[PDB]
Amino acid sequence: VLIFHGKPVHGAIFDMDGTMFDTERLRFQTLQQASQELIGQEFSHEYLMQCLGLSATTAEKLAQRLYKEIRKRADEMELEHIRKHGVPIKKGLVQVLERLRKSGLRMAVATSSRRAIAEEYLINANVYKFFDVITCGDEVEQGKPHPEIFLKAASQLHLDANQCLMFEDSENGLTSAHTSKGLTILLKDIKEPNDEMLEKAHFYYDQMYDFLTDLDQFIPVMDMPEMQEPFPQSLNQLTVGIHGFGAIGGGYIAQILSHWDGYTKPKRIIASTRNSLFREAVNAFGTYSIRYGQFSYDERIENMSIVDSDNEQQMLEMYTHSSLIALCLPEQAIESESKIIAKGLYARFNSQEPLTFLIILNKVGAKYLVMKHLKEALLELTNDEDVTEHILKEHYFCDTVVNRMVSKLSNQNLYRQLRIKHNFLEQHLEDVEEDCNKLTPDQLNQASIYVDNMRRNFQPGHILQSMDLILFHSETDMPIYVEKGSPLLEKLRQVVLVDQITDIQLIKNRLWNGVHAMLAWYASLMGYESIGVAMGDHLVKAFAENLIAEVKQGLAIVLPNYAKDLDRMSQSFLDSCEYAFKDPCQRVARDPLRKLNHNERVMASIAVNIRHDLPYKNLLKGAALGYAYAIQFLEIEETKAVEHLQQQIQNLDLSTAQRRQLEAELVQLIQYLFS
Amino acid sequence: VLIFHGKPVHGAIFDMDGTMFDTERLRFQTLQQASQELIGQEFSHEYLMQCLGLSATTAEKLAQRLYGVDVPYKEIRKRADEMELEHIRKHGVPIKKGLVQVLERLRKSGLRMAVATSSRRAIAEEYLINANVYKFFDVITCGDEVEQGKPHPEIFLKAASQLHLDANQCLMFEDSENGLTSAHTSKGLTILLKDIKEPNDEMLEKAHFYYDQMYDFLTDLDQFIPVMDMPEMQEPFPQSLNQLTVGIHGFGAIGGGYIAQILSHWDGYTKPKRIIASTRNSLFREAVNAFGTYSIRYGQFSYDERIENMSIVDSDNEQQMLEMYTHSSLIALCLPEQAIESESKIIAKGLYARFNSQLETCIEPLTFLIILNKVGAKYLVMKHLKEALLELTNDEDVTEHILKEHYFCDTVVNRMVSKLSNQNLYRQLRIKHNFLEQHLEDVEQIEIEDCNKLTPDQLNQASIYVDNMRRNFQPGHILQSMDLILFHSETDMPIYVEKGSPLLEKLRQVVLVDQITDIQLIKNRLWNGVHAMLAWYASLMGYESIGVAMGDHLVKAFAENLIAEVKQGLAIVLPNYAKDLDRMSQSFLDSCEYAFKDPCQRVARDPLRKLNHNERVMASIAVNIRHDLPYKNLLKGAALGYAYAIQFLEIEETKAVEHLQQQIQNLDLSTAQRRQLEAELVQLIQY
Ligand SMILES: NC(=O)C1=CN([C@@H]2O[C@H](COP(=O)(O)OP(=O)(O)OC[C@H]3O[C@@H](n4cnc5c(N)ncnc54)[C@H](OP(=O)(O)O)[C@@H]3O)[C@@H](O)[C@H]2O)C=CC1
Ligand SMILES: NC(=O)C1=CN([C@@H]2O[C@H](COP(=O)(O)OP(=O)(O)OC[C@H]3O[C@@H](n4cnc5c(N)ncnc54)[C@H](OP(=O)(O)O)[C@@H]3O)[C@@H](O)[C@H]2O)C=CC1
Ligand SMILES: O=C(CO)[C@@H](O)[C@H](O)[C@H](O)COP(=O)(O)O
Ligand SMILES: [Cl-]
Ligand SMILES: [Cl-]
Ligand SMILES: [Cl-]
Ligand SMILES: [Cl-]
Ligand SMILES: [Cl-]
Ligand SMILES: [Cl-]
Ligand SMILES: [Cl-]
Ligand SMILES: [K+]
Ligand SMILES: [Mg+2]
Ligand SMILES: [Mg+2]
Repeated sequence: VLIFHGKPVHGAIFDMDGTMFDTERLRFQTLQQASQELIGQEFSHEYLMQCLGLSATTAEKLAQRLYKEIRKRADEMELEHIRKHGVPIKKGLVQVLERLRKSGLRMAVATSSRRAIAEEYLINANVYKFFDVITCGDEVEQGKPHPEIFLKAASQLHLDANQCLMFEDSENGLTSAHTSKGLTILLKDIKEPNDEMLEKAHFYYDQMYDFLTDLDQFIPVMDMPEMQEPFPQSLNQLTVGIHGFGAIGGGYIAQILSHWDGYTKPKRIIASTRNSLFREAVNAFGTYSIRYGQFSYDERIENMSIVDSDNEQQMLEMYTHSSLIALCLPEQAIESESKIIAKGLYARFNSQEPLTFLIILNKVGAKYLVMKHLKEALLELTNDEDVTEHILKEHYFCDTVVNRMVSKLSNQNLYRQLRIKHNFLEQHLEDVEEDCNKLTPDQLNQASIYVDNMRRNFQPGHILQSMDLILFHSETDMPIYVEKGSPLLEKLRQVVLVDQITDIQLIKNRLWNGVHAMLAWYASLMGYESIGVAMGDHLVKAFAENLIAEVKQGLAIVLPNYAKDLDRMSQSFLDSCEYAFKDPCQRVARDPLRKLNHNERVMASIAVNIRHDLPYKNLLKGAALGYAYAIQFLEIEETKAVEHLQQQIQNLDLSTAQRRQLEAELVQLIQYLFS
Repeated sequence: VLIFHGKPVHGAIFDMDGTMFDTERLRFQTLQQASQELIGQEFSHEYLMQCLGLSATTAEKLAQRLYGVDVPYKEIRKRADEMELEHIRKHGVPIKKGLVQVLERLRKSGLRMAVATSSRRAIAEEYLINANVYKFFDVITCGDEVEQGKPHPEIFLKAASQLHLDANQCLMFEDSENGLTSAHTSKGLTILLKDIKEPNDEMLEKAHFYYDQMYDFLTDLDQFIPVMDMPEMQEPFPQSLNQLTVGIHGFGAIGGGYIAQILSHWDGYTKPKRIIASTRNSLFREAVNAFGTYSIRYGQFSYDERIENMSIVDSDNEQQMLEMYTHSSLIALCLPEQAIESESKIIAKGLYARFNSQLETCIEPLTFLIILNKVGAKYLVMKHLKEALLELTNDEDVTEHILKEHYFCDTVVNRMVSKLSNQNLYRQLRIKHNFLEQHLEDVEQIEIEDCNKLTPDQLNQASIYVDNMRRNFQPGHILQSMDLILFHSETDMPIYVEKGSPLLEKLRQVVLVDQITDIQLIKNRLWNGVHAMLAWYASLMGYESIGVAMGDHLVKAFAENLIAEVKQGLAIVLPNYAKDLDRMSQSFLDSCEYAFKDPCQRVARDPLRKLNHNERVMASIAVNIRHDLPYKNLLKGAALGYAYAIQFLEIEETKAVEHLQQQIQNLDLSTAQRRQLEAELVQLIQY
């Protein structure tokens, strides 16, 4: 029992032609072209405008005052257009229908078109499942604008008309809906609403999507998804983007966008990568799976279009058509990719709803860096300060905090997977090598041809029922934390809106990412290649716990308001580390020098503890292990490591006495590790 | 924390070859095949059985003693290794029966799991990926990554330490002597599994638990892991497949639109790898086989439930129908009463073929579910089955053996389902074929770039794989968001089945009962009784369908008030089914709402038989009278029955009055209460 603007709704009856689908425009074209062939000259435009929401029987009566053979030819032309291009579905239909269905409303269709035509489009559009009963032009005795068709629809749902919502495009159908004494809703299609029409209608909207927005405030927002909870079955017409198909982009964001609002799912998810093996593998399979090792669960992500990042046309296609885009690149990529972001947003402006831009980046002040490089890139191309400041203030640029640890598969391990699975496909192909069922011989013979070439195309792909494409190892952490602003994010299930995200990003940097990097450097040098296995060692676990203690003690002084929550945050981190067996130390230890910057997850904590006279013994060891890892494993040269060490210690907000002691204590500890 | 024989288990460490995979028997075969090629004669079974446990050097020296010093053993062994990889890579690694069922139980129990293999990382990983069991393991400790191998405990001690566990917190699975010593010495709970050779007395002394095979450990493990709850609507099926086949004799409305869901859910840990379904409908058969799957539509929630791993066969084809009764662990008979007599011959030939079969699946007894909405349904099947077996075999001993070997289970189903028409299927096949053509116009409209940590030889070979994969898979990309809808079913989940078969004990969508009598009586009075009484009220008020009749507020009011009066009675008679009555009551009212397909006549057939003293209508009236409860709607229902008989069926009023008088006298009521009921009933009929 839905309450739409303080009115109790039990059902929802829809018109098909012009309200659900844009087939009313096509009938205009076909009836004109059909009239030309039969009776030489086209029909009057006023005749067609008066034959909106009228049955072929009712429309025939008007024609005689000025048809069956013309309409038959026009219907044949109309069908052929639908058989090629598909049913032109009004944007927001599938999104509306699902919300009304899950609200528990008894839904139906009341269309002037006959059952043979009505069911053909409803099945093609794939919206026939949403309706309990349908009323056609054949079923009704007295057609529109008589309310019989809408009364019969309400009666078959076992409800009264006044309890049911009624959608319509035409003036005749609106009268048919209004005279029935139901909650009429008018949607503009191919006629400017009259004073007569706008008075009858209880509610009016310019598009179907305008009603969806109004309805959505009465529809409940769904809660955080559970791990193995299915995605929505029904697809909307919205596209979404993933600027960087890597660990977090493919192994987390793709799940968030796949869950969406829980009513509908994006039609297409466009993901960008220069890794050709990953690109060609996904596009070949048609899907890829995220592996959750904890529960040995493979999560199949579908409707994925993997494109080249260098390919300009495909990247512009993302930024023009996508409702929401997620930037999933590291610091190094921000400067170069900002030019492709700028070119995409300028193409969106040149084209005819505001974009929601998620920034996934492990850095304090991540948005400042992205927005700085974007403005510089835009100004260089646009050469106009008026168009740039508009674009920057038009779209929602959102800071995020992602706690989920995700690992990308190596190209050797992806090749190993493809090699093993290709052998099964080859063997499957070697294994691969109607009577009379109350149908006509013509239908039976036609059915045989359909099933034969359907088997021919599908049968090789039967192996995909069991066979998955594993590209990502991810932990089971669901909720993503994002800034307030974007109205879209309010309705997304997996998104949790926060206020002071800067404070959370700081704790995330120092307490999580910092301890993660330092214990990974300690684990790497001890010979461990797995974070999960490394945390099994008493020394590695003790080191991480000692670091956590030193970091939290400093964060408590800088953020006393967050001091209360530090224990559960530090514990939540260790829990995620303890059994991270598939997460390699390599990817956690990557870019040591970047992480050893003066305002980053290591040196920033050391500085805080020095100022407030707090113990930083273990923090200093982690820094030494950072430079030790860089010189030994990555081979950067010692002279570079010192030039970095000396420069960052110079930038630290400390006294000259504290600067030289830190440099002396650190450089001595680095030499101690080597000899 | 899994409790196994009074010991807390936090981990499980498995040996690979001989424990998880049947690779020792494959190495047995390849050695014989390789010998036949080179030296001309096969290495004897007896020699190979003797070589089990011994080193390659000892095995070579033994071969030299038997087949001569110049026997090319190293060449035969190298060839045998090539034949092994060739077979494993194309046909798949042979997995021990029950392994995936065990691994899923240990994983969902929250155990941290590892592999302790003497094999090398490279070949060990490929095998685990090939089998698709790598997903279940956190770490893998290999023979080429330890100083001292088995029987030294290092490999099991290391595997345990990498899982953050002491050895004595882990179950350790092994087949070989040296491996068991390694596992035992480390201090783990040893599980010894017999592979090929009978283990010596010293191995049986060391082992904490011994099993003849994996499935014997699975049977033991089942005692310590729970049977899962009744599945909810839109709840996913298990991802992992077991090695069992199941049958649905009659791919009809209830067979394909309900039983398929129960078998797909299975125990919640795994599901059958194949579901064989029989039908004479060629369109249904070829269509499902072409898609490789079909979907069940649940109108209420607009949810399409995709049934995977289906194989539709011809009911006339013996070789296909015998393959069902030979390979299936559980079969569901989903036929009408009329087809029982004719199909009994195919069942007899099926069960007789199973008796004569020399395969391993046939050794285990069959679980036979009788899906039929008739009292004494099983005893109609068993009667016709006995007749058909005697007719076939002409051996009274073999006939009686087969009848007592297998489990024949009576059932009660509450889900209403309708199968799609061939007219509507052709309509769907035409529109779905249209989308395939549209999809195939886009595919026609490979590039692997610079060395991404790959050699140029394995860059070229990668391009061949993805190109070959794309050419075959791309046409079937449409199947992602495209369903072959063949059934429209209601949301009623639980199937009631007679307790007995051990195979039913873990099936999560099954409700086991010692006697079916109780729930079959509820089905009769609460469901079938109201359905008949409602159908009589609909027909007399000129409604072709129940679904349309519910549009009349009088009809829907009658139904809701009638189920209330019956429920009140059954609550006193069967207070142990209180929850089942409340559930079935609402499940019926939901089904009736939009029951457009099934007509009123079918359900309203034989009113006089259904108005008997011990039947769905009059029995409920008597129960309510004995316990002083309202029976005004049941009384109206009884009147509508005799009214329908006189109007539609054209029965004489004299016969109708003669009937109820005999029935009322048979009811256990007071002499006064008998005369009270008779007077009120005849009044409503004449109206
Ligand atoms: N995965 C995790 O554990 C978490 C990650 N994050 C943060 O999210 C972001 C995601 O990085 P992640 O995905 O983890 O690591 P990845 O290396 O997987 O980054 C993936 C994307 O970055 C692109 N990329 C990498 N280097 C460059 C470059 N030099 N120029 C252009 N594009 C480049 C890759 O392109 P190609 O595909 O061509 O390699 C890929 O598309 C990082 O900032 C990370 O810190 C936050 C918390 C969790
Ligand atoms: N759906 C329901 O309403 C419920 C069903 N049941 C019981 O389940 C049983 C089957 O229901 P349903 O599946 O709807 O019946 P269907 O007729 O829809 O399908 C029955 C199956 O039996 C086969 N079959 C039918 N008649 C014959 C015959 N004369 N000779 C040989 N084979 C035959 C059909 O073969 P083909 O496939 O070639 O037609 C089909 O596979 C019935 O007894 C019903 O009472 C129980 C309660 C609820
Ligand atoms: O953020 C998380 C999740 O807790 C980590 O998985 C980091 O991704 C890792 O510490 C490497 O950090 P970066 O190299 O990606 O900055
Ligand atoms: Cl939409
Ligand atoms: Cl390791
Ligand atoms: Cl570096
Ligand atoms: Cl199995
Ligand atoms: Cl070993
Ligand atoms: Cl039944
Ligand atoms: Cl029954
Ligand atoms: K079992
Ligand atoms: Mg219209
Ligand atoms: Mg072994």
